[PDB]
Amino acid sequence: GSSANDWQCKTCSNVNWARRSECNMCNTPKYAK
Ligand SMILES: [Zn+2]
Repeated sequence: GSSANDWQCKTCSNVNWARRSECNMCNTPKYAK
């Protein structure tokens, strides 16, 4: 989650898919900030 491809949730700190739109655990949008 430091490369512009695979991202990491800001809530659970778990990396979803290498291009997911949102978290499946927290339902956090990719980058809602
Ligand atoms: Zn999450």
